Amino acid sequence: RMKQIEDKLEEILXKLXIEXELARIKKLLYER
Amino acid sequence: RMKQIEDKLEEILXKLXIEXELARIKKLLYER
Amino acid sequence: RMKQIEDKLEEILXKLXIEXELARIKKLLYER
Amino acid sequence: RMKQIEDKLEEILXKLXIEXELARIKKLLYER
Repeated sequence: RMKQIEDKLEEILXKLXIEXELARIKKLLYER
Repeated sequence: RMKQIEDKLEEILXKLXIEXELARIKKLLYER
Repeated sequence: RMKQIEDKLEEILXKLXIEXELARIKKLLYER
Repeated sequence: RMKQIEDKLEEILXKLXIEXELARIKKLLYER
């Protein structure tokens, strides 16, 4: 169970590569 | 404490559906 | 310690109200 | 497992400094 919690944290820390998206959104804004 | 931690992790992985706003922001930028 | 972990999850789930910011960023884009 | 979980939570609360991109996105939008 403690392992499963660790796994879910690793998936969130996966999910937060959001910060890919934000870099791309920033680039689009510089151009437009 | 373990059950409450598991509950919070699932709610965070809820909160990250952020991916609503970001999808809309990306669409708006494609169109501009 | 398990309590401290729960506390940090609650702070992150604080931090993610990011999704305030994203709603505001979306609104600015609709206007510009 | 407890130490590794604590390590991941601090790294996530690192990853959320996202608040780089979002600050820049907000500034760009104010100027447009």
